[PDB]
Amino acid sequence: ANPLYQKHIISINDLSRDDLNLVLATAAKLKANPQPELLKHKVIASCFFEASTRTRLSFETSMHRLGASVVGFSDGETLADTISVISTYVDAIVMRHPQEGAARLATEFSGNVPVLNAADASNQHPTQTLLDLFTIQETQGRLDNLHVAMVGDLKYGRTVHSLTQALAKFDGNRFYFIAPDALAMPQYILDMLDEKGIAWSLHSSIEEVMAEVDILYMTFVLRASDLHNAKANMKVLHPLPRVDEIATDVDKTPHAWYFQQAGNGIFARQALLALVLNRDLVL
Amino acid sequence: NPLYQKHIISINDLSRDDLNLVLATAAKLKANPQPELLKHKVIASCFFEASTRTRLSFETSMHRLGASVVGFSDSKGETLADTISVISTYVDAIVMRHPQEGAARLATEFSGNVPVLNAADASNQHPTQTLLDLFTIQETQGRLDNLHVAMVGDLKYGRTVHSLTQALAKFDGNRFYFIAPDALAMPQYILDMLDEKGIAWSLHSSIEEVMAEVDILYMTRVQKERLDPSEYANVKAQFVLRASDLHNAKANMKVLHPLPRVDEIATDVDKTPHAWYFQQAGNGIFARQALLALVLNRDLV
Amino acid sequence: ANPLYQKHIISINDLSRDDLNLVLATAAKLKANPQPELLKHKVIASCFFEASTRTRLSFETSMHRLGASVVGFSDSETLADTISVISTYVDAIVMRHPQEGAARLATEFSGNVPVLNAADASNQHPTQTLLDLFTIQETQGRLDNLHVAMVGDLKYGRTVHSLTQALAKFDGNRFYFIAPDALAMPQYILDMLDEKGIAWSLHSSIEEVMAEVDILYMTRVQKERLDPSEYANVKAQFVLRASDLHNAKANMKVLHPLPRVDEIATDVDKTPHAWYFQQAGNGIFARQALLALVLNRDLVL
Repeated sequence: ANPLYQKHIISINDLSRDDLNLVLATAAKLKANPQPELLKHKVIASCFFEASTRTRLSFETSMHRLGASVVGFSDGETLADTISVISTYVDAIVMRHPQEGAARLATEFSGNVPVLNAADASNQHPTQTLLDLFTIQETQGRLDNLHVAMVGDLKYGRTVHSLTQALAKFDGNRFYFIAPDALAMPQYILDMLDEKGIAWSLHSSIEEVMAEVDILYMTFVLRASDLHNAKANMKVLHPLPRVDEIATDVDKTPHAWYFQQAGNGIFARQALLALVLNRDLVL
Repeated sequence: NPLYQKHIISINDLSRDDLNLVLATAAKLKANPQPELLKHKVIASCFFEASTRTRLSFETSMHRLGASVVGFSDSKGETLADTISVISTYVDAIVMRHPQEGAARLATEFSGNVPVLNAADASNQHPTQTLLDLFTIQETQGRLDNLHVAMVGDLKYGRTVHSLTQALAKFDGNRFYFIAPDALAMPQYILDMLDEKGIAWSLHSSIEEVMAEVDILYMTRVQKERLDPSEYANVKAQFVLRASDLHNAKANMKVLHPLPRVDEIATDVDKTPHAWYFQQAGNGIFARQALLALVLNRDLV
Repeated sequence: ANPLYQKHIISINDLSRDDLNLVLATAAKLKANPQPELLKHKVIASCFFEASTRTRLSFETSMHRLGASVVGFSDSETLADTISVISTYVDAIVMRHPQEGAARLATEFSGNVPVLNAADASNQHPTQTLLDLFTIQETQGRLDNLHVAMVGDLKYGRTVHSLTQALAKFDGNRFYFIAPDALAMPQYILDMLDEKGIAWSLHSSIEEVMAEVDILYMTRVQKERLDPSEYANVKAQFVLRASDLHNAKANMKVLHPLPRVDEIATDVDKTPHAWYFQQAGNGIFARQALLALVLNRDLVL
């Protein structure tokens, strides 16, 4: 069947791998052959209770690229009543809310209208994880047997958490965690990896791993000089926004891939909307 | 149609025939959507006063008819007349909600052939709110005649009750039940209008008195700032609807509420078959669609 | 294949006389024969870092009139990164930013995505100059050999600067600068005009030029920009009344970039010379023409 048809996407953990591969294949096919009229008569609510211009513009561009119309707001009465009302207007609800659990709460009152969570919180940012994995698969050719380093604040970086857990669903990956000692990756994730035969290590500098990595996911400030011995296929990724952790001289190098990654956000979210609102895989 | 390029500023600008046409068009668009009726139209959603509820509903109506939307959600030597003079050269219709009463009517004076639709939901003129109320009543009851309709809450300042009672009074055989604190009773001119047309009505102090007789239960809030705290403590639990209160309700009965609600309807009502306020809000889509369709498209489908 | 394709439009001075004539002919062609699906499947970003309901509504209506989709914000991370990201989503960026360099800077990071400036900076309001030029050409039949008076604050009115510079690219225009001495047209513009042997003169009242002018371009005088000792130099001579038009030529048109305050009395509005609202409306076709030329290589209509 189509396993995502009219399913809620509130958390990345609600997706089996089979689901992940399906979303990725649809993302790639829509990237190759766009379906600008697939959702021609659908209306989608873009409800950003908490403002986030980048993510809203990406989501809404995805909607328009699929031919859907958009109503919405950025920034009283209970959230449940707001959702109970809106779900009578629209065909899907894309929502970002400052409170964790708000998206699931909306699913309790949205009826048959799917909710897609665009939050950045701990629970999930499923479309961000999907666009990360999609960028990795596009640039490396696969999601198995990869070398992935994660740099920066790994205790509060929720996208490294989700991305590590999703990558652990594929075989033969090796992880390198480079962070100050005060902000190490949580043990529950390291234990998740330990229980599988997945190899991981800690490092205090990127120079230790620079020659072996296929993906460098940023959150020490990275300069172009540091990339002297990188693999030709190596890509620097970043969920964005960045401040200083990537210096601007990285931008002109071939390894800089954070903006292309953001651009792939369009095809991840197009794939999610298409799969959730379209029965038939006429993609 | 009789409404082509008509302004919709007040429900009173509509004859009984105009009103029947709007309601019939709403029913037709709910049953058989016309998603490209307004394909090449551009509509301005001008919310000088913010209202997420109404804007999302109105803009959804616009998109369900295939129209494009430009607009603003809130807010120099700029003037309302000049602003309308400019905007009416861009777009094919102007949907506007403005904090001053009379502003939409004033705008029709500078819009030329561009129709203006008043998007207010609660002041002295909220035509699309009354239209969606009437549409919900007719859809769930089969008619707008010979009905038992109860109005509950602050009936002195609940203006949607004022509009709804006046609209229902244009039909035959309706009977009204007014449940309010004595300081918040229906305006005298409306009761006099009901007597002047020979419409039967009665006053009551609680929902228990009438629950078994009513086909429509239209709820309103009672704000504490309307009353002495004395009276409010004394009377507050008296105008709150809970599931328990519906034990002897007629099977056909529907609970309506213009929304938003606070406490005046407990959440245990949502789960009963009589809760219909969200469906009412949803019918707002088709009332507003019907207005846009009749105002911007000449020939009927 | 057209010369503006995928070009950034940041300043009016980036366009030759021939370019302007092409843009204006395109605007006229789109006004006469609408192309509602010319930009179908295009997605355009409307980025108003600084609010401007006027210009935003005009620009976005243009986008929708050509069939484009619109994503954006009206506001009130670095700009380069913001553009680097957004230019991966959309096919063009329409931009208004309070800082003078922001639109050029964005062009450095937008890749192949064209940037169109919607600012009101010094030389950074190209679509305002384009709609001015288009309105002048439409009502007078030409952009050559005109008598053009500019009234009001010519020192800080940046759109009179743009317009004077653009008309100076045509032959035989004659200029009338009517302003307080403290707010006179800047010397560098007069020097540019002297260098192209273009004739201009200063005058103290609208009545002096009324009988000769084809265009009366009005702006407001904000007396705050003056010394109190100069308040008396701003009396009635920079405000147009209907009475003032007794000896005006039949073809004369009164223009104004808007908003207006008192410098054009409302009794001018019903006269045939009032043309500021039609001008604002022509903004649609100037902006449509720019978007069409920038986003479509082969423009067949």
